Amino acid sequence: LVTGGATPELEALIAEENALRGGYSTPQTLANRDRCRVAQLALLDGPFADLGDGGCYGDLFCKALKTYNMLCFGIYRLRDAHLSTPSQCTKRYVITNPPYEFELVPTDLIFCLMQFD
Amino acid sequence: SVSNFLKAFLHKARDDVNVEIVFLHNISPNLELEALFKRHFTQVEFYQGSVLNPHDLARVKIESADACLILANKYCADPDAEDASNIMRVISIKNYHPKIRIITQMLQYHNKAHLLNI
Amino acid sequence: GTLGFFIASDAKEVKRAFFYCKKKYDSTGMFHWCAPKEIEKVILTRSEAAMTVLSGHVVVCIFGDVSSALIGLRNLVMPLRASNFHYHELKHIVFVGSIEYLKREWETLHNFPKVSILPGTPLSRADLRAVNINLCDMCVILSANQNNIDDTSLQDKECI
Amino acid sequence: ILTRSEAAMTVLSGHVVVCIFGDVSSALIGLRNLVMPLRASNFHYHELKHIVFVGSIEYLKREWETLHNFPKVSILPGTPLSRADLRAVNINLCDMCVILSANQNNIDDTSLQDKECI
Repeated sequence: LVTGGATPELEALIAEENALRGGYSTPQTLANRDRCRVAQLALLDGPFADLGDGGCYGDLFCKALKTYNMLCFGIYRLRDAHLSTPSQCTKRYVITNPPYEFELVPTDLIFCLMQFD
Repeated sequence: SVSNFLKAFLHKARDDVNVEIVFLHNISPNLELEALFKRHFTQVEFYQGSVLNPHDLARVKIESADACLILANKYCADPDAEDASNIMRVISIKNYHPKIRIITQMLQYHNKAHLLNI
Repeated sequence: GTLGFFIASDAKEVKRAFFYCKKKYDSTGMFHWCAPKEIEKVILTRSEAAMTVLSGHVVVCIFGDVSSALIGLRNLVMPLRASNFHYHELKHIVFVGSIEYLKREWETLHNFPKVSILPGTPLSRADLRAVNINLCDMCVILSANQNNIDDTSLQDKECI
Repeated sequence: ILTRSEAAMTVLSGHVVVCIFGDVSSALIGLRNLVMPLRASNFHYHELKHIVFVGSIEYLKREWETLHNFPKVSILPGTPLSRADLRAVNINLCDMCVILSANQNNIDDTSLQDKECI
């Protein structure tokens, strides 16, 4: 998840060569290029903007998976969006696997696993 | 350093401002330093601890202290190291209590801007 | 095929599955690759570094010297240079720090694309302005003297 | 002296490879009295084996200063702990592989002794 793919062939090549070396491009190489990626998307703007103020996160991941299979494993919430007084504190905190019952605020960043690319 | 500071601060020909003096360090002092402490036993005493730890600051009562004096190791390799150490001490003291005046020694010039960053 | 990797408060919800069944790339092409560069080719002076516009990039501030342990900067940039990221999506990497430490580390980094080196301490704000620190996606503060330093007070001064 | 590609192109069967761990600082082993018994006059020139020194190039240079008067000798820079170097020199197609450590008396700890050789 972190180093970006632990395929045996890769670790074998690293072990034998003791380093990494350049190589030509083949359809086999292009078959090693379609890994799933990880990113962060904004809930304020995007195709899911209408779902921005839809409290149930269950709804969020249900329609995400139905539309394009975007694995949403966590949310990134403003630390002052839980209150009512508008403040300039930009600091955000992470919530891991929110429940479906969990409420939602449009000012959110979603943790996304983009599909095979 | 403590001998020079005690001699300069505890000036006999100076009108008694009636100020307490408290120390704080993690290394045990010398016996003659304690002798000078008990000579001016009315206004001088010593303690053990680390200025970085908030609990140690709470022991010496920084929220009630008039000022915090920071001496420097002028005889120290890499002036930048002890300059950054003094800056970090200032950071800890200000974070524990933000309404206390601090007077600190310094070895280079850009570290003054570093201090201004607080 | 592989086990279903399950996230839950406890393994009971996890066991519910059984209980309630009812030359652009490298040799292997796994990461992007480039021809072996030269350090003097990638060293940027402050003027041209300011000239080179950077937006949505990564700035890695490194504290170190000639006598310091070697953090594996390579495996830091390896996930960044993953092949599934397109060439335009490759976030620019700018290592700002001492020239000696980066020189001792350049031998493992000449085979990577879009990587720049800025000699100069991170503590200087002029260098940060030159690399457009306000336009970077992430600034990573790293210290190579985490082990030579032993005193608690002397630890983490540069990072803070 | 050979490189990875140059060594790979050359064929080496029934030869001798000596993997040496050393640098400029390491003391001189004295490999001349190692190659000399193999270069005996009672061996026909075709029977003479090929000696390939795999290791750092400065140590092998200061040894070649005396080794240069022996036939069938080749050099190969690089760490003996690399699979590529051993495959290039045909480690399978060798009569002997000799592991040697130049830094044998400059380290006091027992665990650090004989690490690279093992």
